[PDB]
Parts: sequence; structure tokens; C-alpha cells
Amino acid sequence: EIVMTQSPATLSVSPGERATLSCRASQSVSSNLAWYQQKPGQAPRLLIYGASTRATGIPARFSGSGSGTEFTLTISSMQSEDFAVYYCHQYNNWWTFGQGTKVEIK
Amino acid sequence: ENLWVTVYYGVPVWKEAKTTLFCASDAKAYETHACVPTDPNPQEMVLKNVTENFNMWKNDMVDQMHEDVISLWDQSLKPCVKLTPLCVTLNCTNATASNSSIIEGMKNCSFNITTELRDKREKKNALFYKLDIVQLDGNSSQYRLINCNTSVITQACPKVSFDPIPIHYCAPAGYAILKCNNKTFTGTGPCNNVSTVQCTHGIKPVVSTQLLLNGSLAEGEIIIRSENITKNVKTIIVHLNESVKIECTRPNNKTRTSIRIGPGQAFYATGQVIGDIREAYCNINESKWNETLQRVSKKLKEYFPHKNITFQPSSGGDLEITTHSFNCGGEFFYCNTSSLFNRTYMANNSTRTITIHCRIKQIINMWQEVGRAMYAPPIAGNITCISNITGLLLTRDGGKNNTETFRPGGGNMKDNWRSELYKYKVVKIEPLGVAPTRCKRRV
Amino acid sequence: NCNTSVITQACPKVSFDPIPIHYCAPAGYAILKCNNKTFTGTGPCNNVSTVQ
Amino acid sequence: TASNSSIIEGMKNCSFNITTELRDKREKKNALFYKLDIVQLDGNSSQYRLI
Amino acid sequence: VFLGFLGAAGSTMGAASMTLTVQARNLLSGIKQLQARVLAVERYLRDQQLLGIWGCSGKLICCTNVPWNSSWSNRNLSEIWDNMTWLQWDKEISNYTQIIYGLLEESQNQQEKNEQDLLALD
Amino acid sequence: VFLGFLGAAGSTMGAASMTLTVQARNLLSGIKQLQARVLAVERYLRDQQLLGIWGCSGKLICCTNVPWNSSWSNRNLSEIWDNMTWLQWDKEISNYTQIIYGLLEESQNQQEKNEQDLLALD
Amino acid sequence: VFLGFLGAAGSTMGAASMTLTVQARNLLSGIKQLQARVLAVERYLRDQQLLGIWGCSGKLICCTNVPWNSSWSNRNLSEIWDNMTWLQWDKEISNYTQIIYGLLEESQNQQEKNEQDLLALD
Repeated sequence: EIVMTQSPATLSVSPGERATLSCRASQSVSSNLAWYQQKPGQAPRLLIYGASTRATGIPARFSGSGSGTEFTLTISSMQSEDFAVYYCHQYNNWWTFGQGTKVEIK
Repeated sequence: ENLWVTVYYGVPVWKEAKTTLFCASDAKAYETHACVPTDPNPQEMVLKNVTENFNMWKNDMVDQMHEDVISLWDQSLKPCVKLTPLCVTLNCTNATASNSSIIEGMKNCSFNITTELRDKREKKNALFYKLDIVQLDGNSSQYRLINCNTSVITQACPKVSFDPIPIHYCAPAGYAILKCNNKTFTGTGPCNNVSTVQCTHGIKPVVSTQLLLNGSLAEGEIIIRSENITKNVKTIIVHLNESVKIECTRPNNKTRTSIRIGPGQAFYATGQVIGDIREAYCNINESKWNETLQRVSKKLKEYFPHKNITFQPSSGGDLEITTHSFNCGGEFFYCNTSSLFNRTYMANNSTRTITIHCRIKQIINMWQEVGRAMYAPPIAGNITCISNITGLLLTRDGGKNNTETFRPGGGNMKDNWRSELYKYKVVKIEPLGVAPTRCKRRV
Repeated sequence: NCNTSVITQACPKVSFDPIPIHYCAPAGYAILKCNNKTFTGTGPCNNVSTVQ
Repeated sequence: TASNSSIIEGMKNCSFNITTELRDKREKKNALFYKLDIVQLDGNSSQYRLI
Repeated sequence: VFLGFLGAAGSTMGAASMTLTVQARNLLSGIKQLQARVLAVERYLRDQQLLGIWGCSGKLICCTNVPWNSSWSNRNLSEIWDNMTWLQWDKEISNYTQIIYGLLEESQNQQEKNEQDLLALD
Repeated sequence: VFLGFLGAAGSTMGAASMTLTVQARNLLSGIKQLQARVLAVERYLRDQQLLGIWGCSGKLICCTNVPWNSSWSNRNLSEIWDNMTWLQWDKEISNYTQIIYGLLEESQNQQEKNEQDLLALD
Repeated sequence: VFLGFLGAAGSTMGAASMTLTVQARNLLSGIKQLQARVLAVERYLRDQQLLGIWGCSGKLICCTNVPWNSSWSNRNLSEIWDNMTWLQWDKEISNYTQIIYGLLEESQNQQEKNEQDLLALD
């Protein structure tokens, strides 16, 4: 039922710059939200499972924050390898996935 | 000004901690199972102004109950025989008894076995359920015992005869067991009618799925309990305030026939069945069942705002969850409940009996773990057991829009004990405190 | 005895023998003893003694 | 069977008979052992046993 | 065998002084059983001997030396002394209990100095 | 290891007044052995702490409140005080020992009330 | 968990009187683990109750009856009281410790004799 939308579709980021990705939901998801990273070819990867709790091994330059119906992931010291696609995911009801946000070199 | 420390002993203040619990029970048992001391003279008290937190889905002694009930079986199965020599390739006829439907393997399955003199191998035969054996490839006459592929089957000693004897859990001095009495408590969050004891009310360690038995009822109206971290709940527990009587019976005459593996082991099997064959079945009162489902339908839409509520019977898994699983006497029953959870309801005294056909199998992949496996010996004569359900184990499901579905599930038997140990919490007391007062010691 | 029992062999190193055994009871308890030489084994004594 | 042979000696294609799940069915198998794990049986130079 | 094990619920600081007696009584009367016994003894002695450090010995209540620092709990408890129960104060003072125990220990320490220095004359 | 458990056999109610120390000293020094040890402790403490609740603490004899009763044993023991031994008395008062223990407990209770109500002035 | 076992090393007979308070505290907090626990209790009680028979009860130091003797250690320890540490004295007196313990017991004995023979007049 819950549709989740991820904006903006694209972000152009020169290396070493900070980036911000926003995720919104048709209905509330409280804090049952997570952020995954997709590298084309390989398998998606976990970034943040709670609204902000970082999973093991991810660089500290990643962090997400939000609640209710609005959330935002952010990266502060982005490196070249971080350039990939991203997805926001929710699990407060039948879980679903957002269309995702691209990030490209500038 | 002029405040001096004074130490008090025997203070009433407590905290939350783990601890080791011990058994108490009735005066007699079949012999932590018989255990000591005896069920004492009960005592209780109310703490009035205390407002205290409770949690059902995290507390400890549920896990202690499970860790007991496993090792407590294994404390009894080991001395009995171990059926490893019996896994020989079984050749089966399946057609001597014209009443051929249910019991499949039959005599006149046949196999080779080793007698007292290790040289002398002999031929024997017995009867097995088709749910006990699996087919070897190709040769239609070749079959094997089901669980010999990956476990060392063992036979419950026929003298044991488990039964849900009540068990009281008691905590050692210095600790205590808090109890919540507010009739509307939903399994998590504060209570403000706390009480304390040193021994819980007798728990009955039943094991059953899709609906639980012999439990102690709820004192308010039919309650529903669930985890609350997410609306995507693994299991939903429905605790009833009125008990519906269910009787289940097996009509035939089983004939216990003994075989020998020397030096000193006797392996009991099912011989020729006598009397005309019929399928074991379970009964319910239609009126009471309809009323109970009506009440649960009313209550369930407390949590879910206005959607239509539809039940559906299970749709996958082993027989442990595709049917109602339980035990009577020395047999285990698996009852096809596809005709019960079939109602539907929209938003906005004991006549007629529902019968459900119920198969039985001997080799139980004991519900707690792999590696182990138990063979329940046959029981002669017809069998009946009355019982009374007290709660349902549901799980939510989709397949419809603006209409939630539900199905029986919850084979994870831990929930059963969590359906009766939610009241209680275990606390460590710290009777020693300090305070200020107007006094300091005279030398 | 192979008909109904699982025979086992006493280890040859063991070599039992009626070594004397003293029985002692824990503190707080005691062992009463009757010394009357004619005590027939049931009924009162009146030359009691106590030990541990 | 492996031209690079020296170290590990006992090898496949040591072969033996073992008892499978159905206690009747006895099957042939083979594996590789170090020559320090096995000892030679007298006479029949192709027969070896676990040490 | 037990009773009145926490009946003092709802009483205030000193108002709970009476029943302290009974709540300090209860110790009376397959392997887990054995464990449960040992704990009962240990958890008792670790409290009983601890009072010995502080010089209170076999008393439920007892004054002592050292002032109740208005520090620790930067507070006065007299004005709430009749309208709160113990927990809300034990949890409040937890910040400094570990220190206060050492203070009471030292309070007891000087007692034997003061006693010997006088008794050695007889 | 022990010291003369029950040499006091044959003494009367009071004649065993001061052989008590030896009767009280004795605690000194195949899983049954382990069990035998634990009992020795639990039995001792269950007695030692009991005297605590009665306020006698570390004394073999001690007066107290709560007078003797024409109730309980409807008897006077003074006139047999020198020609009987302890058992014949203990087996008689058994009808009321459980009550008398609570009476002694309550006797001890008021002591701390009376002490604090006076000591709070210093 | 513990607190300063033996910082008193190097102190003399009496100069080690201060930190005694600390030396008496330490009891705080795969079957061997179980055994290690039981020992800690039995060793403690066997000492704690022992002082009871000697009448010292819950005190680190205490006078008593039964004067010192030319017998036992045929010595005066006043002259060495400030230039010897405990071991050299304990190992010297070992010859008569077992006797002196009984003497201390008998010293404690007469106490309650005298006390009752005076209190019974109340």
C-alpha cells in the first residue's frame, strides 16, 4: 500500500563534496526505515538499518536522519568509490522500495 | 544544614536482573520434573502505588522455560533404546488389509534384523504409517524410515508417559517475581496494579500449534497481544475468556507387538489392527465456535481501523503447521483445520457438532531441533481425550485490499509459554540504602 | 546372560576389597549410638552415646 | 595417479568399502591420506591401514 | 517460606521504617536447585558483612559520622520526606552511592583508633 | 573436626547455662561431600541470622520483652527447673514455639523505634 | 572484585592497625567456578564465627582476659614492636596458637556467667 518516493532523481557531485538524498512516504513509517547502496553489477548493500543507526563497517561519513513521513540520507566526505546508486526502503507494512537516486561525477 | 548520613537495611527497592529459577510442583509425578520442594502454601501481596514496566517479548524466564523443556526431555530419552539397526531397506506389501487406505505398510513392511546371536539374522514385519516411511527410487516395493537420513532415531520408554503436569517457577531469596493484575494489559508497557510473589501460578507445559490447550483463561474480555515495534508482526496471540470444549478420538484397536534388536533392548511396533477401520477425528460445538470467532472479529478491529476481517486456513509448511498438532496418551494428532478458519466478516446453546478428520504419525521430528528424533510406541485400544482450547495463534496476511487476512501459524512453540508468562517479571532486590537525617553517632 | 543383559568386564586393575568405610554426617546433625550390650535392636536404650 | 606424486602418496583412482545409510548397502569410496597417516600391511604391498 | 517481602510499597522515607524488620527476615528453607541455594547464601552474606564495614553491625537503622553532603544529590530531601517512596530516591542518589559507601567505610575506620587510644590506658 | 557436641546431656534448664560455647563452636573443616558442605553453611546461617531478628545478636543468653504466659504452656517451670533436662521441656512448649518466635521478633521491633526517636535529637 | 589486599606489607605489629579495615572487606563478587565460590563462603564464616566464640564479635581489635604468659613465647615483644612485621611474630607464636585460642574461648566464657548472675536481679 505504502508508496515511497526518492528525490531528486540525479545528483552531480564532484569528488570530496557533500550530498543529500531525500525520501518521502505516502503514509507514516515512524522509524522503520533503512538505506541501501546499489553498485551496478554487484548486490545491493546495507548502509543504515534504523532511521540513523549505521551498520557495521560503513564509513562514518554516511548518516541518515528523519521520522514520520520524511527522511534524508547524507554523505559528507564522499570519495570516488562511493559513486553509485542508492535506495530508501521501509518495513513498517508490506515493505517496498523507492525508485532510487543516481549520483554521478562532476 | 547539619545533615548526616544514615544507612537503612531492609529497604523496599528493586531492579531488573537475570537469575536462575527452580521447580515446584504437586506431591507426585512420574519421575526438575518431580523436583523439590513441594508446592508450598501460597502467599501474595499488593504494592499499590508502584507503577512498573512490563515486557512480554523480551523477558527472560520464557527462554529458561524453553531451555528446560528441551534438556528435560533429553534427561529422559537417553536411557531408552536407539533404533539405528532398524534402518534396513523395508520391502512393503501395503495390501493385506482390505481397509487399505490409511496405514500403508503392512505384513504378509518386511525386513531383516539381527537377533540375540549376532550371527543369526532373521526376517520380521510390522505396520507403519505412510507418513513414517519414504520411497526409495524406482523399486516401488522399497521404503525406508523417514528420518534415518539425518538423525539417530530413539524410542520413548513406554513407562514414561508424559503429561502436562503443572509446574510452578520459584526464584531464590533476594530476588522476587513481580506480577501485573490490570486485566487490560496488552503485553508491554506500564502497569499500576503491581503485585509481588516468590512463586508463579502453575504453568502447564503443553505443546500445540494453531490453537493452544488447557491454559489459564483471561479475566477480562478476549484479549489480543502482539509485538509493537512494527505493524508487521511475526505472530499474534489471541487469549480467550471462555473455553470451548474439544474432544478427539482414535477408534481402532492397535496391537502392540514386541521385537528384539539382544543384548537387552526391546523395540515395540504396531502389529495387526483389529476391528473395522475408521479415521481419528475431533469435535467442536458450532454455536460456541461461531460465537468465539464473532468475538475475535469484534476485538481484532481495535488495532486495524475499519477493514473487513477474513480468516483463511494455513497454506504451507510441514504438518506441524498445516494442521492442528498435539498429543494424547502415547500418540500425536495432526488435524486438518481447513474447515474452521473459513469465515469472513465486514466492517459496519450447543447444538450441531463440527467434525474434522485427523491423521496421526509416530516418528515426531521433535519440534525443537534437528539431529534428534523420537519414536512413540503404539497404544492399544481405542483412545479418547477431552480438552479445552484457550487461545489462538494467528499471523497476518494479505491477498486482499481494504481487507486483512489471517491464518493459523506459530509453530515456534516458544509462543505457547509466552502466552502464559507475560504477567511476570524477575527482579533483583537491593534492600540496602542511605538517607539524610539529623543524627550522628555518639561515641 | 546375553539373553537379557549387556555384559561388561571388570577392569583387571580395579581389584575390589572390603576396605573399611567410615560414615560421617554434616555439622548440625549427629549420630546417636547405643552401647547396651543386650540391645535386641528395637526399643529404647539407656546407655546412649553420640559421635560424628 | 598424479604425476606430481611425491608427498601425499595414498590417493584415488586409497579405496575402501564403507557402510551407507541403509545398513545393508555397502559402497566403494576413496580419498587421499598422508603416508604418515597410514601403515603398510604385511606382504600385500598394496594394502594399507590407518595408523 | 516468605511473607510481607515487599509490603512496604507506597511508604515514604521514614514511614517505611517499621516493617523493615520482616523484609530483612526472609531466607527460610535438577542441578538448578543447588545453584539457587548457593546464591541465596552469597547474596545474603555480601550484604550482612558489608554493614560490618560501615560499623552498623546488627542494626536496621544507625546514625554514623561524616556529613550528608548537600552535594551528590544537590538537593534537600526533608520537604519530600513524606510524599515520595524509596525508589525515586535510590535511583536519584545512584550517582554517588559508590562514593558514599567509601565515606561510610572511612567513618567506621576512625572508630577503632579512637577506641584503642583510650582503652590502652586500662 | 569438632569439640564435644553434647556433653551437657543430663543438665537441667539452667545447669547447661555455660557449656553452651562448645555446643555452638562446631562448624570446623562422589558429589555427596559437596552437598554435605553446603548444608553445614545453610543450617548455621539460618540460625545465626535468626537470633538477629530477635535482637539477641552474638550472645548465647539474653533477656527480652514479651513476658511468659499462663497461655502457651499453662505451667510453671521453676519448681522442676533443677530436676529435668531440656528435651522434656522443649517437646512440651512445641505447641507454641512458632508463636513465641513472632512475639520475640515483635519485641525486637520496637527497639529501633525507641532508639531512633531518642537518637534523632543528637 | 576486591580492594587492596595487602598494602600493609612492611608495617609492624601495631603500625598495621589502620588498613586492617580494608584487609577485612574482600569477599565481593567448568565446575571449578562453582567450587571457588563455595570456598569463599566457608573460609569467611569459619573466621567470622570464630571471633564470636572469642567474644570479640564485629570488631577488628579487642582486649580480653587471660593475660600474656612467660609461657607460650618466652618473650617480650614491646622492644621489637616497631621494627618487625607480622609474619616473624605469627610464625614465632605458632607454637602455642592452638592453646591460646582455647584460652580466649574460656576468657569469653565467664562473661555471660557474670552478666546473667547480675541481670537476673532485674
